[PDB]
Amino acid sequence: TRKESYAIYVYKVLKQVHPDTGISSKAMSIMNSFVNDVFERIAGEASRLAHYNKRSTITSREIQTAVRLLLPGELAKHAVSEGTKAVTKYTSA
Amino acid sequence: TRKESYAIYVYKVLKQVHPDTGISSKAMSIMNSFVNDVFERIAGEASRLAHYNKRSTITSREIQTAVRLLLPGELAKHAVSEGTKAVTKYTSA
Amino acid sequence: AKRHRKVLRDNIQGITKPAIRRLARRGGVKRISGLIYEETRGVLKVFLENVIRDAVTYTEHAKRKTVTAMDVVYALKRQGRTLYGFG
Amino acid sequence: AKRHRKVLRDNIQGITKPAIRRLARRGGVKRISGLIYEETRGVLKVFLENVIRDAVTYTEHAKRKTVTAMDVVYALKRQGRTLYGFGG
Amino acid sequence: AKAKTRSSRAGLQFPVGRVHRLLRKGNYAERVGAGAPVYLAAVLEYLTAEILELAGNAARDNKKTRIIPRHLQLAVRNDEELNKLLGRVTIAQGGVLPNIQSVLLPK
Amino acid sequence: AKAKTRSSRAGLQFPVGRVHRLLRKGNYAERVGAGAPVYLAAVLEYLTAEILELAGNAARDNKKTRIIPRHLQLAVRNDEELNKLLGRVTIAQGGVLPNIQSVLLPK
Amino acid sequence: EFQFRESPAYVNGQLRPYQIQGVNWLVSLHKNKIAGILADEMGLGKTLQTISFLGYLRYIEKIPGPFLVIAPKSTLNNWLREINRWTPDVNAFILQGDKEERAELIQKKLLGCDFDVVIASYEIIIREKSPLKKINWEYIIIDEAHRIKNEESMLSQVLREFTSRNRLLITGTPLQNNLHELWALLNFLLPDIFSDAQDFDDWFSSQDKIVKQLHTVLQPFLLRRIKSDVETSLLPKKELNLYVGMSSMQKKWYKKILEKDKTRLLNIMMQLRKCCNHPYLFDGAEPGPPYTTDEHLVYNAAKLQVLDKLLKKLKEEGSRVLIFSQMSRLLDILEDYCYFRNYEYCRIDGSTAHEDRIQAIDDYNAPDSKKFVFLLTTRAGGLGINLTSADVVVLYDSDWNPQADLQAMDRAHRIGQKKQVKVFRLVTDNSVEEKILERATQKLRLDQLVIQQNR
Amino acid sequence: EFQFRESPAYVNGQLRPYQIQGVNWLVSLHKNKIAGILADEMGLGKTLQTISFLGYLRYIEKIPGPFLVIAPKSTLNNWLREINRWTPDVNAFILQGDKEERAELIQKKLLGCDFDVVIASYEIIIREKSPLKKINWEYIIIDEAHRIKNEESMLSQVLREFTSRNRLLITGTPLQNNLHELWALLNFLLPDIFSDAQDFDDWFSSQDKIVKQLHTVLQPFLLRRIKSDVETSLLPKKELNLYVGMSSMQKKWYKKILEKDKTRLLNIMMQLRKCCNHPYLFDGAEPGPPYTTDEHLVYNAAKLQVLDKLLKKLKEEGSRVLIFSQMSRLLDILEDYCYFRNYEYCRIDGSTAHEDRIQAIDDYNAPDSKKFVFLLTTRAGGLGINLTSADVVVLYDSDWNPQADLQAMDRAHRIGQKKQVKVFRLVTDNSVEEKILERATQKLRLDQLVIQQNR
Amino acid sequence: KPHRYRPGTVALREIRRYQKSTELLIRKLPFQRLVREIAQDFKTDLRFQSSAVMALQEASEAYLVALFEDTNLCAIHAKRVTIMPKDIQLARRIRGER
Amino acid sequence: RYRPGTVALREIRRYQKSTELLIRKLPFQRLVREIAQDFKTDLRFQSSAVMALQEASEAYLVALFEDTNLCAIHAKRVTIMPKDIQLARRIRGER
DNA sequence: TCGAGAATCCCGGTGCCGAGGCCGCTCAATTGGTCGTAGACAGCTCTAGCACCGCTTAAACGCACGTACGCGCTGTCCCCCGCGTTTTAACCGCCAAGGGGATTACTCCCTAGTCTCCAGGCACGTGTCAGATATATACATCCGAT
DNA sequence: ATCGGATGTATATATCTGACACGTGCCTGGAGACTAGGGAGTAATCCCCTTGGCGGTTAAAACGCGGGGGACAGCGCGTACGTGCGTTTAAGCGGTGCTAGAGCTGTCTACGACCAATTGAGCGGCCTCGGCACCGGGATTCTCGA
Ligand SMILES: Nc1ncnc2c1ncn2[C@@H]1O[C@H](COP(=O)(O)OP(=O)(O)OP(=O)(O)O)[C@@H](O)[C@H]1O
Ligand SMILES: Nc1ncnc2c1ncn2[C@@H]1O[C@H](COP(=O)(O)OP(=O)(O)OP(=O)(O)O)[C@@H](O)[C@H]1O
Ligand SMILES: [Mg+2]
Ligand SMILES: [Mg+2]
Repeated sequence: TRKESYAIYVYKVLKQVHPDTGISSKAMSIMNSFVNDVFERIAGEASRLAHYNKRSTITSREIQTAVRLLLPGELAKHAVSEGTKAVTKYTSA
Repeated sequence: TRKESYAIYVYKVLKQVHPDTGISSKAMSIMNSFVNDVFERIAGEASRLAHYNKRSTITSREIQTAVRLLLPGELAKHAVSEGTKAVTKYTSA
Repeated sequence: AKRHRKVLRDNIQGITKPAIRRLARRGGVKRISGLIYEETRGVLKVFLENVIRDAVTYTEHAKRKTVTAMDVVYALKRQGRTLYGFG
Repeated sequence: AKRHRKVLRDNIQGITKPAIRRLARRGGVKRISGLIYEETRGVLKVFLENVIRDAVTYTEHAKRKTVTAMDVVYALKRQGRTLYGFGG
Repeated sequence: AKAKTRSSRAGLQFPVGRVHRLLRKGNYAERVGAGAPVYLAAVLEYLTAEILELAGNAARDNKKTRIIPRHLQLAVRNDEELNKLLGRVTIAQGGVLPNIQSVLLPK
Repeated sequence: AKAKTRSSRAGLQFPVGRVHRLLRKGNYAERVGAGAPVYLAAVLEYLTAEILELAGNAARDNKKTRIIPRHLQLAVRNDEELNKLLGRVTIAQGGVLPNIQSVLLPK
Repeated sequence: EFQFRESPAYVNGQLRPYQIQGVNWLVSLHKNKIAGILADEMGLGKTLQTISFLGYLRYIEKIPGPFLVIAPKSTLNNWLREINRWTPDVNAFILQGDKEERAELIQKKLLGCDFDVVIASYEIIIREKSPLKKINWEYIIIDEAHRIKNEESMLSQVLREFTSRNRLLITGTPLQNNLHELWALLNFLLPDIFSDAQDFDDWFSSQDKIVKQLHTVLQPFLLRRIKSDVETSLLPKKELNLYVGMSSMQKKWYKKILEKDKTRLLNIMMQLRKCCNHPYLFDGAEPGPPYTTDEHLVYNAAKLQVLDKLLKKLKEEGSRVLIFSQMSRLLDILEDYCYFRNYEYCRIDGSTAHEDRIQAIDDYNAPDSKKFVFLLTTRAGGLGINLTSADVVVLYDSDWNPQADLQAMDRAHRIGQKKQVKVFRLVTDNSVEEKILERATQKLRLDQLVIQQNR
Repeated sequence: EFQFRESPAYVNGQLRPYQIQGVNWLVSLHKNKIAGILADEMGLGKTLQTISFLGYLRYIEKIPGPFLVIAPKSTLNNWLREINRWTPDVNAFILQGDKEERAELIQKKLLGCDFDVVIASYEIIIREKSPLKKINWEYIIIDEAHRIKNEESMLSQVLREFTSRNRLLITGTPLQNNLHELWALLNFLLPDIFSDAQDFDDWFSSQDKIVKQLHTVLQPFLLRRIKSDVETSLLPKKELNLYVGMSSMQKKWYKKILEKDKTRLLNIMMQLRKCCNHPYLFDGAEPGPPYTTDEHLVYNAAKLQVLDKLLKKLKEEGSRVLIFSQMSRLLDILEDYCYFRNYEYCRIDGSTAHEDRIQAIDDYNAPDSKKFVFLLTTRAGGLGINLTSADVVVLYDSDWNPQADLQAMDRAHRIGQKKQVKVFRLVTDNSVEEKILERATQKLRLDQLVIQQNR
Repeated sequence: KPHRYRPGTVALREIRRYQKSTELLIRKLPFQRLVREIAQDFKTDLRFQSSAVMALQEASEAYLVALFEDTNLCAIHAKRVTIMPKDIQLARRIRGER
Repeated sequence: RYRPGTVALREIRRYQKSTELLIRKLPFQRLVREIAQDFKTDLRFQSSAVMALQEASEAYLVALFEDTNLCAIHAKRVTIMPKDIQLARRIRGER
């Protein structure tokens, strides 16, 4: 049966960052599991925030706050900048 | 408004265990916190068990498995004893 | 010039030497080297920085302006130190 | 009698002294007390007991009979030791 | 007919109906089987009973008749099962266990 | 009308539709806002880019043109911030960081 | 009944007729078994009528008994000296000092019942409550009654626990903020009679349908004598408001506060009040270090800059000055200013020890009174004390409650002044001080224009 | 074409006529540019025809060339000695030994092209593949062809990579389990010709519509000569099944396994087989410690208990015994038994080193043959070796594949036996051994009753 | 001559009496001022609940007490009785927080 | 002959540079199976499952030896001893 | 060594306050029908785990040696502890103002549910090139005679 | 302190080789259009709880001084361990047979959701009393100088 992974997307990002580098399959599995792990962390944190504030909806505000909580230091500010940029562009189109 | 808690239930359990002692307000706040904490732990673990196995239902056997996973050593056996006892009695009537 | 009495020269110094000695004694320590107090203050400051950062994040998300006991409790639980007795 | 040659007298002794030295060398250790190996074996055995207990619990909840890499991965994540590179 | 509480039917002292509602509004799963609340209620009741008897004994050893956070902390930290369970929990007003390392004691 | 992927509208490489589905099928909340998948996909994409860039550099230092778990481990444990992020995480076939305590080295 | 026509024989000195009327009022209340408020104005010998009534209860009805007199800390020596002057035949002492001394006094005298009159401050009462609760008090006398205007104040609660045959209240300013204060006081006086808050409130709901009822209900429970209709021998007070702007430093800091300019600013009110009073109260605005006190103080503070001119002028007129303030730190600033100006102050405050307070008052009321200006604070040293030597009262900064200013200005314009009293209240133009002045005026009109006009 | 009428002059010794026919068959295949399977029965000098054909290719068509002969490890010395006996004029050597010696041999001879015939085992081939792949081999000869019956076996894959002018296969048992094995072998022989698995399968889909087609397709690719229609001089084998029960220990352990009685039991089959063979193969069932070998071994094992009687009896008849088993440990048990019984065994197994194997075989085939019984295992020492000295073959336990038993029993009943061969297969009543016997019988009938009846 | 205890006895008495009790050990007002000053650096002009500050103090003292127990064990391991900065540093290093 | 210690540093370098597993597959597999028999008899395994267990175990032991070395250096030594292991475990909170 | 002596423990007495017990809402849990779909069940199939053996070969194990490292002892000194005095900063209560949190009502707009396409992601071959191995070579380095 | 010679280690090179990147066909899951409904944003209100400073009190903190005991350095003495060598034994890979078990498919069906009505259980409010916290006073115990 079909199993879904983040393989093709991680590969696209890699070819934008290092346009001439490859990644072996074991490392590809490592990156896939890293992506799933961090996704689950952020999603769970947003869920708990929305529950605390007695809301019933996960919005960009909750995702933003969860990113602030989880990612430390410079990663927090850079990631939030990236995400707000993306949502801005998405709404504009 | 109205805040619900486990105060009266913890009081009943205490009056069944030590029919003559008391519990101060801070201590019953602590018991309330403990109850909510362990409830949320078990419920979260049961939820992710059901998710792993691709069920969409939380049932007594996922509660049982989550209990065996959380509670250590001798606690788990007696806890499961008590829970199976209760569900058996419940379904008899 | 009586208006220029003094200032306690910092808030971190408000954690006095005797208070640290009392915390050490509760921990079970018998002799205390004289330099312990300074990095004890440093350690405490770092810990508080982390927790207060988290609690202020929670408060900002809820659009409030008062930090509350529940916000502090959430911050502690997130960092992995659950606290019983405040909600 | 060639029937009764020998047995490894345990499985836990299969973790040979040279292997423990190699793990210690990777950990950055230079000189090793001769008594270390028994405590190392005990520590390892306890660690394995915890993880395997959890993995078997997951397995038999799923009503299977085969312990799988994902059962082990969930057990470790439960323990607080996430493991990257084995699915999930 | 005449209403009987699920807590009554299972002979419990914790609220089966309330636990069921908390499960169902907690976003744990899309559906909730009928015996999940009963099992969870029984388990929480049992755990509370254990901590309570231990804390009551701890109080009684102090010639006292009301439980306080000090007693709760002593009860928890004096047995390995509950100490392991609540291994990362702070109990306000709990104090610490009386303990002095032996090498510090006078010769 | 011709179809445009949400990922394209946001100009991402990670898939917004898949993330949206995973959010809605993961029992995280009753409803899911429109910009949550976009915002989350952007964040995951950024983090992956960060790790990949570091690991590619680490590989190139070894005259290698394929990332391997060793390179990922080197990148992560040498970047202190990612190291803080992945403090409790084991990377298979990763190895360890070369580190010898100063006392051991010969005089 | 016993109408007590003339001046007491046993009481020394001659008391004026309205004092006899008040004593008669007290005796009537005592026989009728009701307690009332001697709410006479500031300055008249309320202490004197109280002492006279005690002399009654000792020499006519023959009940020396236990007597408890509660007062602000600063007036305890005043009460002691006065009771030793008018009827120097009663066992009276001040229950004050270190806790060791206090327990010693309790064991010797208080438990030995070797006393007739006990004078204590509020803090001692709330502190030494267990031993005092073991005495069946006959009269409990509370000076400065508006102190118990809140019924949850632990002073109020504790007073509601003593065994008292009867009560009696003194205050120059009975009505402070709203109606509820009166119910608070009366619930202490007659707990059984009133015992109702909402009933009291809605019986009036704050024309003639009420204010007349207001008078009628309290006619027997209160007695007031305005100084204009009773004394008249006293030159009347002359008040003045010296409107001022702000200096450069003041203006700068005032904006900096306005547009929120790493230091904590939560109650903007107090920050603005500090700014208007004197910017040096903010840390660092003073040039330095080194910190020198020569002259930069005066000119960059409109309040003090005007003050120097006015004070110097009055010095050539050769009068004497009282300075009231709301803040102890500003008091320190003023003290440093006089240190520069080579004046002889006699500062009093909330931190000043008891005997130091006594010594300071006696210094300023000395014959030839070596001291020129006397530094006060409206709360600590703004009650009861009798600085009749001076003649010019300067309110540096207004208060949120006007009666706190009335007491302060009346600490000099009282009986035996024999001068003209000039009160110079300082205000800052285009500042919150105007607003606090307005609110104080409304609170004060709510009082004078309604309740005590007939009295 | 060249029909090669009589016995080769260059080949020593006289070969029987059907051997000449086989040589002619090989020559025909060589000229026609097709490769086939010399699938002659067990026991006839298949090696001899192969050597003869090589002598052809060297002395008639004049191609010494590189020759590669792959064989089981135990038969390498046999091939070497035989090629040195029949045509002692060819450069032949065994590529065996330590890896150091192996690399040394490669560098000296293999890379020096100073060879004509190379004999190697399967493991060496799969190990030493890089240097051997650098030789354009003329003929690659595989003895015991059923070893490559699985096309994913890395031996199969590696053989599918050598540069070979032509191939040739030898096996006494060509058809092992099903049809697919034949396609596997032929895809090695003629990869281009067949190259099809499902087509081969469905061309027949396993009466007359198929089995006749089966014969027709492979008539030129195969050559068989049954011993009955060709030798006509060998005594026929006498087989026997000695049905036995179980002893007390055996019965006890058999149930204990049946109702699942802290040790791991996952393949119940092998556990039951161990039980039926000998319970002492289970740890601890033997009484002790101390562990003594006197007599408790024989009686509590029905297999061995019958064995002792039969072996002792045949000892008085004075014949010689071969013992085949599936398990090396049971072989150890038997060896200890003879140590008690003071017999002279010559055990061989999979762990036995090469020269030890040679020495053992030569000991047992010695004139006067000091040894009585010879211990074997069906896989390791159950192929090719020529133990004609003995006359009684005892199969201790049956195998899942009957041909593995056919080879074992034919290791003694081959040419130059000059005796009567009695094969005593031991079976256990009411045990799984009956089931494995049944399945082996079906697999064997699927073979004999269909394919090779005409041959 | 006046009565003096040995340099190690009063320490043991303090240990007993402070492990026996449960109250807070840092002065409430200085701790509150410190919390406010720290918190100002993330968002300016925050208000606090009294219970919030009390929760922070509970957690802070609990953390410090645990840290001092670990420090003491390290010092004993090094065959001393005096705890030192190197002991604190090692303890926090082992716990994976430095 | 090398002086005692030199080869220790050399092999430290080699093993910190490499990445492979250090315990043999069969010994570890037998140990895992034996331990598993005490929770549910007749279990099967996947090869990937046993490999996961070995990865996790070796990582854990390497970390423990790092902390043990830190403790031993703190006690002014170079030889690690069981008391160092026990101290590390207690501080980590595994006791 | 045994006689002061300071700290600690009971222990009875007092008060005090925080626990426990009682009285009206109100809202949320139980009952009774009605649906519809999640999963339990049966059947099939093919795959992957188990057990053994065969064969190779590298690592582990036992042994000998000598050295450098851990441990015990001594001495020094200095630094931290214990104790007394003064004052200052904490604590608790008062007293104002007012910011901000928490409820209520309205409505709108944003999300879900549905049906219809279609294109993007997955499983499956297939060529090929980055890298691991082996070989030889050069180089940094370490430990022992001048 | 300095050479000489082993010795390990790093590097360059040619060769497989097997793992990786790529190309193809399908299906299934995502995007579009549309409808309906309820969650959340907005505005108004009010009241309650925070903040700031002062007043009085008083206990703890800061300073200073005397002295002993705990850390640290130095030294000598076993002794345990690292380093080097020879054997074989156990591990590793593969080959075979096999069969249990795990995963896919199609069918009901029993169970859990959804909805409407009603009631009683739980929460907030309001009372008292007993359990505990001072508190003085004597007893006991332990410590430090003998
Ligand atoms: N009969 C009298 N003769 C002379 N002086 C008197 C007489 N009665 C009162 N005084 C004056 O009253 C002053 C004492 O203050 P007084 O007793 O008036 O305070 P009070 O207004 O009664 O009460 P409070 O303490 O509330 O101000 C003294 O200076 C004294 O000169
Ligand atoms: N021409 C011959 N003359 C005498 N003996 C022969 C001749 N050909 C074969 N043999 C006999 O064949 C025996 C060798 O075994 P043989 O070569 O028959 O095994 P195989 O059946 O050819 O192959 P496998 O090794 O598969 O059994 C020898 O004992 C030898 O006596
Ligand atoms: Mg007066
Ligand atoms: Mg042969």
